[PDB]
Amino acid sequence: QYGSFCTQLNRALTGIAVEQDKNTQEVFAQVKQIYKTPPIKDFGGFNFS
Amino acid sequence: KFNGLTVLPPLLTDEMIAQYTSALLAGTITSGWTFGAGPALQIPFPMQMAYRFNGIGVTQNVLYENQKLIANQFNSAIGKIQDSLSSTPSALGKLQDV
Amino acid sequence: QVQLQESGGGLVQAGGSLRLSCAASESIFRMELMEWYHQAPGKQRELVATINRCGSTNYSDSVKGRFIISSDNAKNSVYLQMNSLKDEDTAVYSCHARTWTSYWGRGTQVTVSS
Amino acid sequence: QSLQTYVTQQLIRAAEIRASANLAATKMSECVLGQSKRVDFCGKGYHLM
Amino acid sequence: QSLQTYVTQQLIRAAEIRASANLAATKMSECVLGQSKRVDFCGKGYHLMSFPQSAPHGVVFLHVTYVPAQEKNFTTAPAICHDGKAHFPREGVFVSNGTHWFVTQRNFYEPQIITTDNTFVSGNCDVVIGIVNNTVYDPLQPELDS
Amino acid sequence: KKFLPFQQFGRDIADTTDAVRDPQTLEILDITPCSFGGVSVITPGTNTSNQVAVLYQGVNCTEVPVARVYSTGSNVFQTRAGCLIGAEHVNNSYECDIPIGAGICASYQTQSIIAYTMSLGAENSVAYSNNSIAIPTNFTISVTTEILPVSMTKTSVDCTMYICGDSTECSNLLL
Ligand SMILES: *[C@@H]1O[C@H](CO)[C@@H](O[C@@H]2O[C@H](CO)[C@@H](O)[C@H](O)[C@H]2NC(C)=O)[C@H](O)[C@H]1NC(C)=O
Ligand SMILES: *[C@@H]1O[C@H](CO)[C@@H](O[C@@H]2O[C@H](CO)[C@@H](O)[C@H](O)[C@H]2NC(C)=O)[C@H](O)[C@H]1NC(C)=O
Ligand SMILES: *[C@@H]1O[C@H](CO)[C@@H](O[C@@H]2O[C@H](CO)[C@@H](O)[C@H](O)[C@H]2NC(C)=O)[C@H](O)[C@H]1NC(C)=O
Ligand SMILES: *[C@@H]1O[C@H](CO)[C@@H](O)[C@H](O)[C@H]1NC(C)=O
Ligand SMILES: *[C@@H]1O[C@H](CO)[C@@H](O)[C@H](O)[C@H]1NC(C)=O
Ligand SMILES: *[C@@H]1O[C@H](CO)[C@@H](O)[C@H](O)[C@H]1NC(C)=O
Ligand SMILES: *[C@@H]1O[C@H](CO)[C@@H](O)[C@H](O)[C@H]1NC(C)=O
Ligand SMILES: *[C@@H]1O[C@H](CO)[C@@H](O)[C@H](O)[C@H]1NC(C)=O
Ligand SMILES: *[C@@H]1O[C@H](CO)[C@@H](O)[C@H](O)[C@H]1NC(C)=O
Ligand SMILES: *[C@@H]1O[C@H](CO)[C@@H](O)[C@H](O)[C@H]1NC(C)=O
Ligand SMILES: *[C@@H]1O[C@H](CO)[C@@H](O)[C@H](O)[C@H]1NC(C)=O
Repeated sequence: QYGSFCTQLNRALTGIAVEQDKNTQEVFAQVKQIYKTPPIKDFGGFNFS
Repeated sequence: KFNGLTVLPPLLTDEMIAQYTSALLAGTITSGWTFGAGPALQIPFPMQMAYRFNGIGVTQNVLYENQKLIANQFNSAIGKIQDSLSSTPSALGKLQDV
Repeated sequence: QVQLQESGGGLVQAGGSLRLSCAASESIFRMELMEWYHQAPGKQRELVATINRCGSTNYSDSVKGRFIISSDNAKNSVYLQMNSLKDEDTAVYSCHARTWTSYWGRGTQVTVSS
Repeated sequence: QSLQTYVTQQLIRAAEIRASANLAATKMSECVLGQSKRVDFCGKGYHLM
Repeated sequence: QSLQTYVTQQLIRAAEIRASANLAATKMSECVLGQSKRVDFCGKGYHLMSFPQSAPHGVVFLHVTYVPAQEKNFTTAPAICHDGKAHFPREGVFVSNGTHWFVTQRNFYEPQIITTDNTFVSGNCDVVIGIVNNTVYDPLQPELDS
Repeated sequence: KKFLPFQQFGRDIADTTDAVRDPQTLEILDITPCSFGGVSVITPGTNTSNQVAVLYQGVNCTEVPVARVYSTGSNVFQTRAGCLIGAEHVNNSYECDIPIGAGICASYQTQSIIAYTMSLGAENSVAYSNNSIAIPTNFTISVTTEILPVSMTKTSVDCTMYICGDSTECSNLLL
């Protein structure tokens, strides 16, 4: 008898849930390819281990 | 936890997050800033640094004559941040807050 | 329970008569599609005969004139009578159904002796 | 009424997190993929990488 | 109570739209009215210029960007030793097609003869690692001869 | 759990009886809810086809039969997200079309829906060295497009009309 409140609440929570994944994908999916460093680790003395 | 409350897994698993970070690190190391604009171009790292030096306003010969000192300072700073993170429990305040 | 079981396979000489009979627990009528698949050894699967919910019936080119697919609405099943059997008709026959998700059955290896 | 309060709180927190994520995305785009010139955006002092 | 819910939701949506509008205004100010060095702020690649166009309840952009085409491998040298002196490129890199050495800009291939015009002198050849020895041509002796 | 001799019930979460003690036999039994979960439907474009795949959230693929009939076990492939019904698992990996979760994605490919692990993108290795450089010998000018909302529809609603439309008594109760 109270209408359609459950629908609205589920809609809002679903929007939040989708926006979280959107944020993660936006902040990380910035490169179209996958690169790998060469096995040699000689960078003129610089060390990135 | 048992009255209609559920947690859904995130779309991106942590392993492939680490893969993204690895890819970005490899790109920055081996290609300078070229790969952000188009086809990745390789270029030696001791030659990539002087470009950043020029961007600040220091001629490259300054870097080319102090390479060992810069490398040692960089390594020491990396070690120091490694130690510092493993020392202060309150550094990760904001994520724990969330 | 196997939601769709097939029966009728076996060995037979060329030119004989046979009736593949696969039956399904669910109503054959809301299923909306009955079809038969047989795959020759060393060959890909191919369709034999299809019968939609409306009643439209289709047969493959090597199926016309001899094989007729039918479905009696007394015991829920679909019938497929083979006759004038020839040797390349030897294959593993399976009847396919799709209400809103693929279903498959096993067995009914027919061999044509020649 | 309790559910309504919780939903509103969650929405506001989601908006704040989205703002933080947008800032993080811009930081990733600029301070990492290239050499920025904006002072004190990447780090204290002149930024290198 | 239904009216209250509607009003609160509308307020939150309005705040989000306002944030989007502020970002759009900054884009208008920077990417269109001038040339911005921020990468990926005005479209992928190096930004050149942009044109705005109206759309219902919004704005659309048309960034014009510059990207590099096919490239070529090359053998590189940090510096050039001539007579115990260290010459460095005033702008660009030292490249070689296996045989001779040339100087060119970073983002477009254009070989040029190593001359005193494109380089300056600093230090000796005993510090810089990987410096190759070569003869830098001087564009004054030919005029001295005549 | 070891109830004390004077204890009857158990409430670790302080609003539901976790465990109780039978009066006939003093052994204690723990209470666990009957399990539940939402139902989500994977689907391509409606006019593309009619095949769909259902996903149950966070439930083992054992109680799903006794839970639109399931119609026995037919490709009941199980994932971390839950129970997935009506799609085959594929060893290949492509980009995502319908994100289902936990690195899994589904799309319609010519049994109509396939599910695969997330494919991150094309792999590439850089020919790195300490004395090799690359320089473009040509260029290409590209134009892209971005869209941003600016304003929402300007709306205002009356106060009394919605609440107590043309009623004096309702308005008097409102004030
Ligand atoms: C880069 O740094 C790491 C440590 O910061 C070096 O790893 C150390 O190597 C020495 C031997 O040379 C070991 O005794 C240490 O236990 C190592 N430390 C760690 C944390 O693993 C590494 O050798 C450095 N890279 C290079 C090329 O020297
Ligand atoms: C590398 O570049 C040098 C440019 O100095 C090329 O040498 C020239 O080659 C052309 C082509 O026959 C001749 O006409 C010029 O007289 C040459 N000049 C000099 C100074 O050698 C050389 O051929 C190039 N080599 C490769 C493999 O590309
Ligand atoms: C640079 O690339 C452009 C293409 O982006 C080349 O232009 C084409 O050149 C070919 C001849 O090789 C013509 O047949 C095409 O019609 C040209 N394209 C267009 C759109 O007209 C250009 O030749 C390249 N230049 C160099 C120096 O590499
Ligand atoms: C539906 O009708 C068919 C006749 O085609 C019959 O075989 C079947 O038992 C019936 N099923 C039910 C549930 O009435
Ligand atoms: C040509 O470029 C490739 C990179 O694809 C590199 O591996 C190769 O060593 C280069 N050739 C020479 C002669 O340096
Ligand atoms: C590059 O590395 C090789 C070994 O991998 C070494 O022999 C050479 O001296 C290095 N070049 C420079 C300029 O350091
Ligand atoms: C380069 O040429 C100079 C000229 O005398 C010589 O002294 C030197 O040994 C050569 N090699 C290097 C690596 O500088
Ligand atoms: C009630 O239960 C106890 C043990 O559970 C049993 O010994 C006793 O006989 C029961 N009472 C009756 C009237 O059966
Ligand atoms: C119908 O499907 C076709 C392709 O199967 C697609 O191009 C078209 O947009 C669809 N139309 C609608 C209204 O979905
Ligand atoms: C489902 O039950 C089986 C029964 O042993 C168990 O092995 C499996 O881990 C369970 N799956 C989940 C997701 O709990
Ligand atoms: C994928 O390949 C492995 C063998 O490497 C096999 O065991 C597995 O069944 C394959 N997956 C599918 C869905 O066929």
